[PDB]
Amino acid sequence: KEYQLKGLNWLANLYDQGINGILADEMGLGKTVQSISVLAHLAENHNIWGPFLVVTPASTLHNWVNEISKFLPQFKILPYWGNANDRKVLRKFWDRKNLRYNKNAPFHVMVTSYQMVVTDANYLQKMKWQYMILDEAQAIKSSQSSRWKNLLSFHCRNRLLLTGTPIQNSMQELWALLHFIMPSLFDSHDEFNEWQQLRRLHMILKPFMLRRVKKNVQSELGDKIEIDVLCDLTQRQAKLYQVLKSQI
Amino acid sequence: KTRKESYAIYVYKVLKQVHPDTGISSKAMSIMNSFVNDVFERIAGEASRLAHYNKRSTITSREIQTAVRLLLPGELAKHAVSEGTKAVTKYTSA
Amino acid sequence: KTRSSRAGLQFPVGRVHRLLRKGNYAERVGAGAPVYLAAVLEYLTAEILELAGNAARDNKKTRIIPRHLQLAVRNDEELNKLLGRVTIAQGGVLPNIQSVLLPK
Amino acid sequence: EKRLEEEKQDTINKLLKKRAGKSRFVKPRRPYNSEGMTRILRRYEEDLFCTF
DNA sequence: ATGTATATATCTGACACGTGCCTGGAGAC
DNA sequence: TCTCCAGGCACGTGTCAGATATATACAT
Repeated sequence: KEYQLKGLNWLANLYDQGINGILADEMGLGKTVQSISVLAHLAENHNIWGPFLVVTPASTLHNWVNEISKFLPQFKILPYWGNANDRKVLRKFWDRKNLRYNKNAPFHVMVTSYQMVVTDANYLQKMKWQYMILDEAQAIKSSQSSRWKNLLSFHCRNRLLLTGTPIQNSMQELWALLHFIMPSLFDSHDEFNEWQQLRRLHMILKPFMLRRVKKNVQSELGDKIEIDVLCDLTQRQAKLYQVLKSQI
Repeated sequence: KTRKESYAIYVYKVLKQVHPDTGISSKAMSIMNSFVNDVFERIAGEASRLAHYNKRSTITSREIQTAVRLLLPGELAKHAVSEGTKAVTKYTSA
Repeated sequence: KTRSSRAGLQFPVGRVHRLLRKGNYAERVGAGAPVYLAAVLEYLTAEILELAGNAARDNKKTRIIPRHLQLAVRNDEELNKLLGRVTIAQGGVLPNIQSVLLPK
Repeated sequence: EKRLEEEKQDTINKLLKKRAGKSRFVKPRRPYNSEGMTRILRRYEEDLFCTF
């Protein structure tokens, strides 16, 4: 019930254009309810209740489950956490063998973590997905990660990403996310590095990201001020520096 | 369920009594379970035949004493008859 | 009040007495014979548990694999004669290479 | 009828496991202790001296 | 340019303890 | 052979070992 409905309409427009998008906005405006509104809008558009994967850290896994429970309880929610007995029980629970769209299905909402994706590389290589949403994407900043290679090997071709700040390291991570958006276009980092520096960098990523700042609504959130307190060391904390520098 | 008979806990905590900081696996429990009923039927048979050779109709400490003095090659019998006699004297003491 | 505690022994004495009654060995069984059975059984497993323990700290492992009891049972001639004819599942071969078979 | 009952029991157990895996003051005073100990009470209207 | 060193931080993963129970070992004749 | 009760068997929950990851300055 905000501007983010029109933002997800723009997301549906770029979904119609066929290019996966990156949301580079800071957390605090409720991207989870907008993501499930995207889910409900696509289910109203092309009638899909089936494969929907949510990649989410273990701190926010139950938060995502609670949000999708209280906000949109129409779908069926299935979690993925626990022991090996629960692992094979849930492996029985999503046996499927029926692609495209199903209505009376138990895999409507599927939430999982990065470590349980990573430890099931031989298991998750099957059951090719139609939609993955990855939340808190600061852990895939490097292309040397095994989780990054495991998420590269999937057979879904849909890479919508949720993060708070994707600008952690603007040397390799931008090429990595552009490669995850379209693996066909970007495969070599040398052509990205070789192809005035500050002005020309903004126009590269212009049509993908959206431009939203936190200071556009009624600022009743608190207007968080920063107070830095600077103190002096104690004599117990003084000679320990010379102790640690003595042996060097 | 079924009431399975096994002396795995007995061997487990004599292991714990003599080696307080040593672990063990379930295949080991099965493997010396096979050991102890192997020797249990072997020496239960031995004494049986022997006593029947002696034409005695029972099994007291005497038949099994000569059976364990006769059967195994050495050393373990030399400690075994002494510790078994000490065991039956603490029984008759009690 | 248990008879094993009265005998001062740890291996059970009522269990072996039960197995001796219906084990069809003798029609009459004395009182001291199951105690003697439990005593020699406790001595045998005490001896090879010492052997498995020193094999375990020789290989520096907290868990006694059956291979530990293979090189514990092949390091003494008394159990090399008592358990020489036996066949052990997952036992391997002890290290033994002839001097003539070695080159040079 | 046995297969349908087994399937229903397995479905109920799986649903219970999924539900369990998805959705599932004032400090006490010091113990006052006094045995074999003479007692003096002091109230608004009377006093007591319980001796031994 | 790259290994690395040594502590994180998550985060599973295999293993030992606290309640029921029933039945067979012990006391007595 | 009559009696009877607790010893051992069965089934749960916490608690220390491996595995990926950050990370940045120093040395080769």
